[PDB]
Amino acid sequence: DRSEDARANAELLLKGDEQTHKQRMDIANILQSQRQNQPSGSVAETPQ
Amino acid sequence: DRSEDARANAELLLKGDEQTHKQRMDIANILQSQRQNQPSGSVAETPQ
Repeated sequence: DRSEDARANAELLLKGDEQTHKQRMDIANILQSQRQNQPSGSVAETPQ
Repeated sequence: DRSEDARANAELLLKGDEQTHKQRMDIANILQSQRQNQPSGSVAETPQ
């Protein structure tokens, strides 16, 4: 059991690992294009 | 087990380490360009 409990342990580390990356990369590109579009809106004007 | 539990221990330290940096650098540059664009919007006017 403790054996498989340790087994469940990397499970948590999976979500951790996996979804940490989720965060990381998601916001990354998010920021990126945001700024690209900022440059877009700097050449002219955002226009609401 | 406790051995591999210690093993899971740096796992947490990984996300910690890794994603701490995520934070750090992300917001860093975030702030940076924000300010660059502030200078952009200071020369003229943000224009909504």
